[PDB]
Amino acid sequence: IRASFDKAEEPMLGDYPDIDPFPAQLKNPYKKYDDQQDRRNLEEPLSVNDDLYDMWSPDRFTHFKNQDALKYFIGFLTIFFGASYVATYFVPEKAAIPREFPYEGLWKESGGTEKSKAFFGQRS
Amino acid sequence: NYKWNGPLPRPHVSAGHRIATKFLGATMFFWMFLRIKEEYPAMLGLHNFYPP
Amino acid sequence: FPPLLSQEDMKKHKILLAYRDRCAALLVPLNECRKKNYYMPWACGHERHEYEMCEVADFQRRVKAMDKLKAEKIEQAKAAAA
Amino acid sequence: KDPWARREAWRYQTNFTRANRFKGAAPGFGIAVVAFGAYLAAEK
Amino acid sequence: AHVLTKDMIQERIVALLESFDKVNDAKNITATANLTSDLGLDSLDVVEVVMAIEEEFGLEIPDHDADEIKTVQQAIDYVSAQPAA
Amino acid sequence: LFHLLGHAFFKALLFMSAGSIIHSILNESQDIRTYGGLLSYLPYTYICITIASLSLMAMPGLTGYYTKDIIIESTYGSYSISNYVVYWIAYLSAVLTCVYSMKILYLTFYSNPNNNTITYYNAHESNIYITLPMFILAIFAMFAGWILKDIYLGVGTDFVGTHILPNNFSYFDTEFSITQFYKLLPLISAILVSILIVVLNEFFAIVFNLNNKYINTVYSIFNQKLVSDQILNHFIIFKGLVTSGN
Amino acid sequence: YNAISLIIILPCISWLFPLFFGRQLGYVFVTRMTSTLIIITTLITYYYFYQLLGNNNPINLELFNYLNIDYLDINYNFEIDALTITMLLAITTISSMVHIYSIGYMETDPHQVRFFSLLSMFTFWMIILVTGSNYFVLFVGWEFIGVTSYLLISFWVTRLQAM
Amino acid sequence: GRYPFPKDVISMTGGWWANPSNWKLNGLFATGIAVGLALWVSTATLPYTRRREGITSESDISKWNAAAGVWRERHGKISTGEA
Amino acid sequence: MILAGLILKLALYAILRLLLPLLCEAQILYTPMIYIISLLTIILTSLATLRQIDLKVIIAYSSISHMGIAILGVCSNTSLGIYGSIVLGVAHGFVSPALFLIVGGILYDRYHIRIVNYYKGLTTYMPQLATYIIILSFANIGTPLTGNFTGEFLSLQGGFIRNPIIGGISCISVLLAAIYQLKLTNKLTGGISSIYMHRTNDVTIREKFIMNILIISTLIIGICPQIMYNLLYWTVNNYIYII
Amino acid sequence: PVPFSAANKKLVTSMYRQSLKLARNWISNRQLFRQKAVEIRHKFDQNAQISNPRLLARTLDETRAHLYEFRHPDPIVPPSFPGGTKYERNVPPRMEKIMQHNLYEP
Ligand SMILES: CCCCCCCCCCCCCCCCCC(=O)OC[C@H](COP(=O)(O)OCCN)OC(=O)CCCCCCCCCCCCCCCCC
Ligand SMILES: CCCCCCCCCCCC(=O)OC[C@H](COP(=O)(O)OCC[N+](C)(C)C)OC(=O)CCCCCCCCCCC
Repeated sequence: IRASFDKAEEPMLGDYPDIDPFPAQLKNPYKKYDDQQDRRNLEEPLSVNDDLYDMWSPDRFTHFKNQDALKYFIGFLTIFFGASYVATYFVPEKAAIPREFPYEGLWKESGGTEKSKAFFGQRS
Repeated sequence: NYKWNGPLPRPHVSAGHRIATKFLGATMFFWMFLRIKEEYPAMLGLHNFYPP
Repeated sequence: FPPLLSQEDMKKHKILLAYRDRCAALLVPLNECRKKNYYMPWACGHERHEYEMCEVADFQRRVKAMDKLKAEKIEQAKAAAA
Repeated sequence: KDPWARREAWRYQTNFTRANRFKGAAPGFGIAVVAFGAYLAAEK
Repeated sequence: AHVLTKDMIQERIVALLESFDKVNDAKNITATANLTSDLGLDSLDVVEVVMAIEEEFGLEIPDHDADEIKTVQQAIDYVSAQPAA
Repeated sequence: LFHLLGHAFFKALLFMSAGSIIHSILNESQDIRTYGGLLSYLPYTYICITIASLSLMAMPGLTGYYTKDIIIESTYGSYSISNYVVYWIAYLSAVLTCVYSMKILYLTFYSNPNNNTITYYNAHESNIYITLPMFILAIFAMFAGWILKDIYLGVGTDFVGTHILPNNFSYFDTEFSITQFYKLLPLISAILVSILIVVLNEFFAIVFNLNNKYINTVYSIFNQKLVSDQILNHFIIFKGLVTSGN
Repeated sequence: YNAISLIIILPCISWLFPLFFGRQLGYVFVTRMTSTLIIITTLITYYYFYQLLGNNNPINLELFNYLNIDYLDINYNFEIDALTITMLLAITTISSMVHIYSIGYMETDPHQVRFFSLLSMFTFWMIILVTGSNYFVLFVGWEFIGVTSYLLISFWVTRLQAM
Repeated sequence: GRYPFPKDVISMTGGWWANPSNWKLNGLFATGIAVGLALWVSTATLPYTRRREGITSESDISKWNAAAGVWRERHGKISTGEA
Repeated sequence: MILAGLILKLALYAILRLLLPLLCEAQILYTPMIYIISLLTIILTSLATLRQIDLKVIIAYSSISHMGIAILGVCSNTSLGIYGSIVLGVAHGFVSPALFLIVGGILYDRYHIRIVNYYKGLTTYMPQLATYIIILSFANIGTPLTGNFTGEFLSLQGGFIRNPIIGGISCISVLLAAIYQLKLTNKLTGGISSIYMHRTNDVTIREKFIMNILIISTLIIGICPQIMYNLLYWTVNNYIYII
Repeated sequence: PVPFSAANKKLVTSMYRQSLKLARNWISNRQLFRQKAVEIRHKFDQNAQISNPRLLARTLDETRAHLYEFRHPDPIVPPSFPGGTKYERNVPPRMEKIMQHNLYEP
């Protein structure tokens, strides 16, 4: 009932007991269940939309809030590509010219025809 | 494990392990010294190839 | 630098596309000397110092070029204002 | 000030003192300086 | 490998509590000695004892049985039930 | 390709040194916070993993100098002007490469002990099947970068048949146009920060163990994989399962 | 002596025989079987690298046609280039050290017939990822190393987090 | 560890700790089959291997470039570089 | 088995035999409705597989997703897609009834209930069934050398000729067919052997004799898809209308 | 919420366990740890003279939130225990006879 999809299934159930969905992972492990593997007593009512709250369900972290976590991830993505873009204005220039090649730019060596000399050839 | 509260005894390694350590460390610092000596102007950045 | 090769000679010795310039003449004994040995670092040091030095002499004219090409940038920047 | 006073003795005894924690940090150094000195003097 | 026994657990917990300083005496310690009453420990000193018990054995325990181990024989019979060392 | 080659001989030795110091504990634990002083007890895996770490931080004699620093060099020598940014972008990573290798060399070998003491009584080494591959990979991770530096690096080496566009080829530029400062600076500051981490661990040690509320939110960000495992899991996987239930 | 089919087929032997004859041979024999065939794979590829330093021409082989329709043929072509032999002496050396390293590290592991099968298998579909001479065999090895990367790190099927 | 295991289940890769009593005998069969397979495959794939460079002559390639130029000339096809 | 291996490939045969050679001009106006419908069966029905409590229903929707790949190879009006859809029809008809022998064949004979939630830890007491779980699943996903990938590859390529944006979107099916099949495979294969489950027999001689036939007959097509080009090379041409 | 009793003791012993554990995983260098543990001890010893229920509950949930701030990303788990890495490597299979399903074979 916590999530917006669990709320959206209230009018379907008619005889279903409608229990509180709680993750199988955030139960403690030290209580001795029937199923130590999945943290579940033998006859325990499964939830509306169980397989998101299974042990085989996703990992479901519990340290940050997911909204905060979204802010911190996009914050690192912003602080990298903003700083690396601003730092292209503070770049120093090169001390050397680009090097050069003979034979009118090696136009003939990388393919080429006399009419076709524009597409092939570098730095005459 | 006689003295839980006492100081710990000196370890017993066998002969082969400790001579292997001495061989590997000797070859490491020796090879480092050779490659620093042979490439010292190149590895340091000396004799720049810029024109005067 | 040594003399530039002919048109055919680069095709004969199978020099890579980027290794063909006015300094490529010392390369065609160097790689062959490398093939005589097994590309080993202690062997064949003379000709690689030669090719290196030919290329240092090719680098200094590049630096002198790019030094020259900065002067008229300043000159046109002073002349376009006045 | 220390309820477990004599507990953390062996954290700092002669096995784990400041000199023995850095004892064999460079095991072949004292041999390699000698052999590199001999190679420096024998290359000429 | 290395397999513990009962007397090993015994000598480790006795030499454990002899290192601790808010005990009453180093001489009145038994297998059956109450940590709270016989050793003169507080509500909160016995928890630090349990913390050292679980650090020094490797094994970690929940709070469901952290108060269960009131006497020393109960701590030993606890720790010899776990195959971790 | 040369870094891909020498990198295998780094890493396999790093992994099978870490496996040897995990296997040499009664508990077989993996947190570095629970190893302590293992220098006098395990000298063989010490000397192997310090071959590994000095290779990994590109120290002058070893294969790491030949295989890692010249990629940092080629950022300055390229013809695109914007690739001077990736010099410092790739440089920062080398200083950061030193600061965890000193963490793993200090906190499991040099520091005060941290386990119970049984694991210090039963600390020993493994038979011959764990010793001998570490020996051979140590030899390779020392010598193979100088031996094979004339086939992949070299100077006019027609060995691989890759066909660089000669308008994009910048290796002849990045060997010579490097001044003394930009080549000296990685080697030097890699060494210097590698001493600073050990000294700041051993003498002062309050710098790394502050209880700032602000620095530790940052530590908890970078501990949890730059939160992104949470991001990928909650915003894509879990939303994917929910919209497959819709 | 082909020095390609001994590079290819020999870890194929090292995979196929630990599974087919696993229960018959047992773990003590598969420790030394799986290792030494990768050892001799490894010392064939150093020798081929030494020869390839002599002249720069590779050997390829050509096998049976996979499929041809219009404008399209796909064969099983395996070619050991310079770019191939670099990675080849990387992965054979690293693998042949790991096959020896996991004899003493796994000496109390039960299921190490499957584990040495799986190590030599991951070696084999790397061996045909690297040396294939079309983008198809580069897909073949690319997927079967993904299949092994399922089957390897989920070695303890009992553990939840490994699965 | 050496925990107990059920001996009734029959795997193919061996089970938990497969160490049958005649593994020296079966090792001989396994090495015989492995060496037979390796030698037979290594001799069978000998004529399928060729040498990369130098398998055809230069004159063939020059005249195939010539025939390419003939066929290209007859259809009136500009160079890709020609615009 | 006879439904999913034979009744489904019949309409793959009937879109060739009935439709394509007298509806030649009515299709090229109207193939980009077939691409809509085939894509959003691949996108939709291979995404509803994820949330399925029953174990036979998953292999049912797997059949839907592969038959939705196949009919965008037929309706390509190109030459690789026709042969790719035929090799899909001959290889899915091998790999899929083997999976129905795994789900309602073996496992329903042993435990008579087909809910997924009871079934974990199949390895510890049935090793030589967990092998048939894995190699037959990894044959269904479209790992190469199995004859499903030759068909998936050529049909995605033929549907990439005809309209490349629909082929680029439809290429995601390799992912979407891996997701549910490997999620099922690692739920069944791994974990501690379940509480609910007494240990029953190993997979018996007949339920291996079926399986190895349905596995070799995929692997031969996966190693050589040309063993049936001698039949099909006229019907690769008999259905193209690209003038 | 209540003075000296078992219901307050079980709570504050649980919180003291958590306050030592959430500094165990938090720093290295045991010297600094056993220092910090002595002053955490002094924080519990200093404020344990409260004689009303209300300011007791105020300091109680305030230190519950203070302990809730300094949580750690991965607590130090021993490996054979369910956060650890040795957890359930080879669980020994239970001894079971073969339950049969077919009259005919097998
Ligand atoms: C722009 C550049 C693009 C480059 C990439 C950009 C980033 C993309 C990142 C997302 C893609 C990642 C691949 C998607 C598959 C994710 C699979 C997965 O992560 O499964 C893991 C999950 C269990 O893993 P976990 O519990 O975390 O393990 C913890 C171990 N201690 O196992 C599970 O149980 C999960 C089962 C569900 C799997 C996910 C289902 C949704 C998949 C989304 C695909 C979207 C397809 C939409 C198609 C629309 C086309 C119009
Ligand atoms: C197991 C690891 C790989 C082992 C490799 C062993 C190589 C042995 C020598 C092969 C010689 C060869 O295949 O010859 C190839 C022959 C004929 O082709 P060709 O035109 O004469 O020659 C080709 C050379 N060209 C191109 C230069 C001219 O076609 C075949 O055989 C195909 C038979 C396929 C049968 C159906 C597949 C059955 C697989 C079922 C598995 C469960």
